Amino acid sequence: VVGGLGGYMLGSAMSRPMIHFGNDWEDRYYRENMYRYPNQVYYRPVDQYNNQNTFVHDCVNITIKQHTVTTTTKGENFTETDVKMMERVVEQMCVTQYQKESQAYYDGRRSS
Repeated sequence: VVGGLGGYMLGSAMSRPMIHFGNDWEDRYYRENMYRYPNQVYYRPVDQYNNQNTFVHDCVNITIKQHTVTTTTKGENFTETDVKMMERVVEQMCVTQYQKESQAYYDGRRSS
């Protein structure tokens, strides 16, 4: 019984990028502890938004919202440090989910 998810789907599966955070430790931290974070993101149909940005943001928000709900309360806890890395990983994954969904929904589909 989610409260905040108007039928947001979950993507099929992806891989774990490296995220070049720019701190020497945000990298070393991340590469060690990456096994915690989802290898997936939640989204709505790209076709519903007119623009990538608003949509991919909504994908950051919703993915993390689904975790701070489902994954959390009585499971995991994303500390404030994780929270910042989640936003990094998930945005940089929502742009990938989109490089399928958008272009797949454009190449022989939309026309702008």
